Amino acid sequence: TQQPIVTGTSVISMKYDNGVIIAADNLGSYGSLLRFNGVERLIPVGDNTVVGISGDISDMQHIERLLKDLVTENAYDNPLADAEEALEPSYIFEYLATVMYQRRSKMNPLWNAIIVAGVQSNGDQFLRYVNLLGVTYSSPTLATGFGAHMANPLLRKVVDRESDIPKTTVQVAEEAIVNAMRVLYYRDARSSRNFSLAIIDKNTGLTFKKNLQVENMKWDFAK
Amino acid sequence: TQQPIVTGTSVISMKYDNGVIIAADNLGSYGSLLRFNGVERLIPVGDNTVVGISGDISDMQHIERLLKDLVTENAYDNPLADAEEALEPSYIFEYLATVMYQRRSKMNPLWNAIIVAGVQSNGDQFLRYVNLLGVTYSSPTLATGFGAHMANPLLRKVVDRESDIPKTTVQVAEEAIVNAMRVLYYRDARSSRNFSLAIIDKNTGLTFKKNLQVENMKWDFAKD
Amino acid sequence: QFNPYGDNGGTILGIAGEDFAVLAGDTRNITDYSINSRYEPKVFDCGDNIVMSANGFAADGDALVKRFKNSVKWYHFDHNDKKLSINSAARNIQHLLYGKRFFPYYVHTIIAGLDEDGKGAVYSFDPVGSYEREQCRAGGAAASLIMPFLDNQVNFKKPLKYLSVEEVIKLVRDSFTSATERHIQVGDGLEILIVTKDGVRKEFYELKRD
Amino acid sequence: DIILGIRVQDSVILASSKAVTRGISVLKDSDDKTRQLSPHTLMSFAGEAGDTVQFAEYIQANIQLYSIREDYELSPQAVSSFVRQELAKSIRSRRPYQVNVLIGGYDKKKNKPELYQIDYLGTKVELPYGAHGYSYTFFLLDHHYRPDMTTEEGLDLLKLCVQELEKRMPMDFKGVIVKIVDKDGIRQVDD
Amino acid sequence: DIILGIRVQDSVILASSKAVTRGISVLKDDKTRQLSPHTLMSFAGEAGDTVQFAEYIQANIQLYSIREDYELSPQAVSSFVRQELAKSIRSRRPYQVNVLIGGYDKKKNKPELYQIDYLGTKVELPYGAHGYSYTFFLLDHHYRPDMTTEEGLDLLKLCVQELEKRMPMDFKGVIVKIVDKDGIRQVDDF
Amino acid sequence: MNIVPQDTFKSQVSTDQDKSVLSSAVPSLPDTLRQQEGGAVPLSTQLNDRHPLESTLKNWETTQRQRQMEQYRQIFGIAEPMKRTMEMEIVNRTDFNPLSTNGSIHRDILLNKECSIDWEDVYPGSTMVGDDVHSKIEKQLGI
Amino acid sequence: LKKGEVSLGTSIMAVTFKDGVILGADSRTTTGAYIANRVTDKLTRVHDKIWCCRSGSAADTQAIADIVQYHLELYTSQYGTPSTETAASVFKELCYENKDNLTAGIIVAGYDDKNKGEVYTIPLGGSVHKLPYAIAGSGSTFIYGYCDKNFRENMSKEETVDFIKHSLSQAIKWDGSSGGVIRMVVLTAAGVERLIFYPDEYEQL
Amino acid sequence: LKKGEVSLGTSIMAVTFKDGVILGADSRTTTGAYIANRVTDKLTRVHDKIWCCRSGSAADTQAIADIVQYHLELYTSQYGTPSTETAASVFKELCYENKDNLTAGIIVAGYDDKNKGEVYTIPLGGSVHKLPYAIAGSGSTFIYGYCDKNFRENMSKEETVDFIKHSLSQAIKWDGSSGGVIRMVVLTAAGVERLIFYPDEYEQL
Amino acid sequence: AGLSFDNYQRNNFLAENSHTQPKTTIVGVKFNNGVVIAADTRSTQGPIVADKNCAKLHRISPKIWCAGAGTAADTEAVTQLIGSNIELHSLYTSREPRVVSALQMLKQHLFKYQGHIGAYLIVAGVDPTGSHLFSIHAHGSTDVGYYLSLGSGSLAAMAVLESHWKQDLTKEEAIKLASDAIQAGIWNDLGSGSNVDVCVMEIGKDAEYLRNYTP
Amino acid sequence: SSINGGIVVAMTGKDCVAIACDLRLGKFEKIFHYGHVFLGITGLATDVTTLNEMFRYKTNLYKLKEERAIEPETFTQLVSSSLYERRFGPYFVGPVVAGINSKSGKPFIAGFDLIGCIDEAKDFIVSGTASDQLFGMCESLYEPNLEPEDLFETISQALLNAADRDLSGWGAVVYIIKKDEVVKRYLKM
Repeated sequence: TQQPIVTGTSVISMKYDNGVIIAADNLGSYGSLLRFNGVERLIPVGDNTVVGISGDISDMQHIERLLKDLVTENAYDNPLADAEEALEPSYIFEYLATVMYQRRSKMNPLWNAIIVAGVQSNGDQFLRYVNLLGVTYSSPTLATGFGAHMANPLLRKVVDRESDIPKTTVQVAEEAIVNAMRVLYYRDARSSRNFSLAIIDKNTGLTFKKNLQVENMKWDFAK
Repeated sequence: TQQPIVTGTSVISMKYDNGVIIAADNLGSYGSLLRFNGVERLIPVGDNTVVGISGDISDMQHIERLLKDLVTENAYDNPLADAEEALEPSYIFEYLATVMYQRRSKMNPLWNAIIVAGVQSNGDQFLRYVNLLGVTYSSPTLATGFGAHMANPLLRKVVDRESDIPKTTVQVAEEAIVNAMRVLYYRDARSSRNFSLAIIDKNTGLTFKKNLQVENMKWDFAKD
Repeated sequence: QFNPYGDNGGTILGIAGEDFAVLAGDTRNITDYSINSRYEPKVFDCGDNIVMSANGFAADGDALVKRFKNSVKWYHFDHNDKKLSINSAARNIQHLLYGKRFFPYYVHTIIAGLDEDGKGAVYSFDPVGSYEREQCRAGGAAASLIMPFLDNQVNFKKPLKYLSVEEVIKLVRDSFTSATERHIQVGDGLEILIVTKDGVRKEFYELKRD
Repeated sequence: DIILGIRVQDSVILASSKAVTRGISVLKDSDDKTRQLSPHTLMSFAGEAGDTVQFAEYIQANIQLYSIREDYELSPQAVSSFVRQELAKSIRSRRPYQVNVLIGGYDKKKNKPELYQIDYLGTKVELPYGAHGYSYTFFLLDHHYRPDMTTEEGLDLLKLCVQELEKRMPMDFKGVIVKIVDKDGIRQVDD
Repeated sequence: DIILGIRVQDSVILASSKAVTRGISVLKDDKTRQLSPHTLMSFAGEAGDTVQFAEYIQANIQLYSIREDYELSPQAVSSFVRQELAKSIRSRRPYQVNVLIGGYDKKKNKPELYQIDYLGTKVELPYGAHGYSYTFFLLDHHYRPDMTTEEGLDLLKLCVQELEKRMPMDFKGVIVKIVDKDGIRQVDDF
Repeated sequence: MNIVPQDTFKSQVSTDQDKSVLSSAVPSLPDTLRQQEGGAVPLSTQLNDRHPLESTLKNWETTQRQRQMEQYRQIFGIAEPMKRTMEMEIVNRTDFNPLSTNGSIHRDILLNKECSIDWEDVYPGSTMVGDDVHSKIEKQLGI
Repeated sequence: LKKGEVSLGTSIMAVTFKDGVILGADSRTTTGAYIANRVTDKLTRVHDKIWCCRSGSAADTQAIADIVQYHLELYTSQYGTPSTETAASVFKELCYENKDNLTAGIIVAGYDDKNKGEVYTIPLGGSVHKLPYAIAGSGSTFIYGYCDKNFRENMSKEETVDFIKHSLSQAIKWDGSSGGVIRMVVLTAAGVERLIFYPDEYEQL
Repeated sequence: LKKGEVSLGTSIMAVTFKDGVILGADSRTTTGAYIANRVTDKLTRVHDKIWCCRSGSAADTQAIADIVQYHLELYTSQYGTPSTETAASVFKELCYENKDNLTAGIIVAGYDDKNKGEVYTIPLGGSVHKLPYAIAGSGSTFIYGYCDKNFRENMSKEETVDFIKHSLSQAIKWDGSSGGVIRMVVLTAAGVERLIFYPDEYEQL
Repeated sequence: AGLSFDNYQRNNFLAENSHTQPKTTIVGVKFNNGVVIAADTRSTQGPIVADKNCAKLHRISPKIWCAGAGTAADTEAVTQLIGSNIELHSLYTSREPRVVSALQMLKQHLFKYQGHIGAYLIVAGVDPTGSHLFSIHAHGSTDVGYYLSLGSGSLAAMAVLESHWKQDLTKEEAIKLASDAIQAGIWNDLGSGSNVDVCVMEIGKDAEYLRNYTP
Repeated sequence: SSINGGIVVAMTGKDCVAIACDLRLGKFEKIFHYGHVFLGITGLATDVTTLNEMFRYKTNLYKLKEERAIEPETFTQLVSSSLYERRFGPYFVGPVVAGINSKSGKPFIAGFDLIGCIDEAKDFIVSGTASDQLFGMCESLYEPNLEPEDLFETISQALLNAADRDLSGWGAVVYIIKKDEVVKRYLKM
């Protein structure tokens, strides 16, 4: 589009020793009106990849259609679609980044910011970011929008460099992600209390948690 | 001010054989929001004058304060300011028109349209109009805003010339003004179903009816 | 109106030696006040002993490097796996840049390698394709801090010809350390690619802010 | 760019100035504001750089093609009408460019000289006089013109116009090239 | 409006264009005012404001000369002019004005030339000019501090010949005045 | 009851609006030499291109004091503003110090600015004409 | 939004209930402050039991609705009665693919024997959302709270009628661009029912 | 508003009840999408039993409120406890006379022995309106209908508290500039009572 | 008198004719018996680091301190003017200055200039009435907070403060929390760096100014 | 007649300072002194002359009242307040103050923005149009605690290198300032 209308706020993601964790809230805001509650902004693509999208919701649904078409075309007509011929996170990100840059060059961008998180077939963690301009980068911690200014400084406390990844368990990473989501719900006016989270682990696979709520909120210091 | 914020829609008035009639609806709207309902936009100044104001509501209240100040100043050390030294519609209109033009020339106008209606002490009808630019004029029927485009055609069929005035009774004029108010409620989006009406007669003297509702509305043909 | 450009704020440096070339860059990717990543390489091995860097708007630089690598692949396919020389690569990059004359890439490009005589060579490109061969070229933010530091310790007119590769690496590291100290956009790491007759070698050095 | 045209009893006289494009020191001996359309039809042009020369050469090529095809020379009236059509067609789908054209010919069939002026929008006017560029000369031409003037008198009138114009030019007015079109063809005046 | 000035070893030579006034046909030196018996001022710029400023300066300097029975130095006159010019535009949109001040200091027995631009920047110069689109090449090549008055006039004549080659015939000419130990003279014949 | 100063622009202009510097030769025209403004400052140039905050800053204290006087009149009566204005007028009238511009102690006591500092105090804010005691004497006495 | 065009300032509601769905709207069309049409039928039928209401540009939504009705006639000629989801998908595709040139918003209500009554909303931009109830238009902003406090799942027909009547009466009361009569269409298995309510009835609620 | 100034995107309510008046608000201050203050006290005390809430420019409203409190202290030193009408008149005069330079809107709630609790509203522009109850702010637009359906005269204290809680909870739910806790002040003949309700309370209503 | 408007037209004219006119993390945290203010020490003239050790904590009065962002000259001038006024008022009243008095002076001064003085401040202090923390905006609006952040690195600092703040904090806990917020601003924001400066104001004690608390 | 812009560099030594400015060779110098305090101003020339005159005025009055010369820190505060007085009409200048305190003997340098914000440096100050290239040269060449001869060589080399990298009649004026002796030198390139 040329201007977003219905939007989502932020997606935050982190690497730990055996996988990745990604999270995003369930809200589509219509300007300053919190219009739609119940928007799933984490899209699982297969059993090894999750894509988080922020920004325009219609463009996000278009991207979801593209991902579904990609999955369906993977199985046409390989009988090993569930086997070693399954889609890798790098393939999905390469396709999405090419689309985003091509549409930027067409002066008709998809007003979104996208994080791809997953585990490669050899067990490596994949975490990448691409926006409406086609700018791509990777880091042990990633965030979009307000999270990029608030959630990232918290998560970089846990994982500050690549050598901290093997030292970080899934429990610590999930706790950090949940605390960052609570901070975002504290200080973001377009945020929601309800959010979804996804863990991708090279051993246990994909765990997708829905209807997660921010809890243990300190409001008692009124006076 | 520089831009109106809360506004009223329209005031309609006409002369009949023995007096004047003026009416306006009770609504103060905030943009497209119909925010304030119980707003009185007809102000009686003395026993023989009514001022109807449309437009900015804050400026209307300022004008109400000015009218009250004028009434109190008239009675200052004036034992005769009840019958002989009372205010007249021409005095009030001249003062208001002077104020409006002076504030136009100051590039700080009062965003209002004003109709003064009443009866002079000699029995003559008075009905005149002044707006935010200081433009003044008189006619046997007057209206502001949307009424000026819709109420005037209905009213000019009853009183078309100066010679039609002696032929118009109070009943006919009041019925015509009620019908014009109903048409305005039909076709004005910023209008209200509630309105106030004022009759100034050289014999009875004044009749200020409040809480009048548009009645007898044809909506049934919407079945088709 | 939609603005298709951006700025990511890097710093690159290319130096041509007697029988080697060096291309180095800082590894921090930022969006105008925030750190997107502390390790994001911008100097790439393109094959046939050619190293390339396109600093500026990151999407444009990635696109240019992608197109150049694909063109080199087709060049190997169509010419019996012939080695692409550095001057031919410079001409290819000039055409790639000028092909977008009316919608230019927002990048500054430097390539490095060895010429047909085995001597080090560095080429610098303007955003619409104008290019030239240079001994030393600094590009991006803090170039005005890096060039005087190099000129203070090298006579480009110890002469640069007789310098060894390790001395050049140390001098580049010192200049980048000083620039990191004085500039807010420089830091978090430095990556150096060295091209010699044996190929391309990679070195990494941590800078301030971790 | 200044162009002048004067039609007399037996010929047409056209005067044109040099270019001096933009701060470029050029020493040359040629007329870049005149194209010979046919042995008895000449064209002078003044306007925006690039576009005007392209248009003039396109017109010249078309007229040369007609002359080769028919083994016959178009009259000045037909040439001027074709030029007007092409000029109106050029700006059909683009922003108009500044151009003014003087066409001077000698109709052999009618045995008489003719002069036309076409402006940038495509307005063609048959005139005994004509000028474009610097903006008084109309008053002097109206005061000192006769339809039955000879060539010498026309040249003297042109010299008077040049002398009047030179006193307002910023002293960079070099030699104005003057050409004559008549029954013997086209020639250039040395003076 | 073009003004020129050259300082030779014992004199100051100031040249000013005769007259250009919009599109009025006039026949008739309006761009010079004698500030002091040994100090002359040439100005060029916007019509109206510049003449007001020059006459104001002249009135002030004449008042000083009357009050003190003494002639203010060229340096002090230049400083006063700079102060007044800076003060005039402190609360209004600036106007185009350029001033050359030429004098002969009696105490030091030396010619002096100053140039002041529209913002109030004063510079002491051996030669100066304003209003021409340069001529500084000829001045740089053909100027020496120890030149006599005749050599300065020759250099000025060469500069004027250079000027009157890309200007129309509407450029009537230039009036030349000389300030030296005897006061102010007008170069009539030459 | 104003807060920001209002009605600051001039509604009319004239060439003799400044009665202090009127020319003796032509009384309807101002005297440019004794103005000492630079000699090239028409009055019309002062009607355009001003800073939007200059008028607010110049008239701020007067506006606040007028609001205070209006409040006193509303709450106390006419006598309170009458007395405050009378005191201020008496203090201002009986001070004539041509060699200094600093305000008096008593004025600051009446204005409740005994221990208050503003940029006007920090920055209180050469010529051949009209920089003498006699000009101030004439202005003060209306000679 | 092109200058001089006609905009659909309205109050639109669609509520799912126990036996089916109900779609309701007001009947006012305004150009500026002038009521250009005092009596308007805003309930557009694209199939026998698939209805819609429109917002945004009137011309764009009319063209889109015509194309959708044509598409559903082709589908019916081939495969029979479509589902509400199919009509919603066609509406979404039309609105999204042209969003750079047209300003359209749609509320779709439908009934079929499989899904048993559904509501979809496509706001400006082209995204689609499926909801148990939906409100749209300029006058909807004033009843976001009230509806959120008074909606129950599996209400009876009369309760749904009363809920829609109350909510639209409040929206009419507060929004200038809304007024006139209330129109409602009830889509169930028993057929299609039409209801109209007059100002003298709902203004007393 | 001025460029870079701080705006007041609040949700303000004031309800008259049998024993007096209750004034309530949320506690969010924003700078666009960023919440600069999770817990701000929007209930301004102008006198002992005369309180107000503000909207528009924050600096202008603070200056106006300070001047009004100064005015009421001056009035009290002379004649004693002022009526709510007098405070409303002073607010109105300040807002109207400066409306060309200051953006300000006020809701005034007061109690006094003569009038037994009153509510006045002064929207942008400077007009004054005396109401049985008032709502203002960005979130108020979403609860115009609900309040109109749920207000009764002469309610008890608990009923009024519940009504304000429900209305402000909906306003917080729908408006993005309305925030965490609900603060209320009850003004009666007994005194001044302060109440606060937390999100875990009202979000489950 | 006061700030001058001379050469405004001249400067605008120069700007129109192509003449270029030549041209931080702060936190405040209250604890159980006082208040702490902390700041980074990096001073940059654009992207160039002008000074690696810059003192940004300024003293309104011995026990009332402040830090600022925005236009540096405006911040310093307003702080110094209000400090002079506070000192004179304290001498006049023979009493310790109150933080609310400084808040009123700053608010009225900034409102007088209608936002043209670009001073954004955090002001902390202790007086005989207790401990106080305030934020002050350029246009004249003020707010009260238990913990506040300011500058370009204010979002990271606010995240850290929201993570680890409680009602009852000791002096050491508050100092550590403020230092951690400043460190987050230093690491994650390009405008903040170098060292941390702290000032602790405790009820009943002298103000403790710790420059380069963590280097 | 065009003298706008320029470059001024100030450096601290062991117990000395150096302040240098560009020049056009061949009377308009951008360095002034008011006793033992030196001020170099870059930018608009009219503002430079005005500021020099104002500061000569104020320091003459200060010495007449105090009966002693003004110290570099007090002069820095004075320059700051004077620049801030013109808050909305500021001079288009960058000033630099250098000197040695008469009592303590400590060297002092500082720079200013156009409205008087003070930047007190311990190593060097660069003012000028570019302030990015000569800044890098000074950063590469500067070393702390240099002797006056070493400091003079360093600052002169910085000026020469700046002059070479982007003319014809370029010159420089250098001041080497000690507690008892001040040396003024010209560089003709």
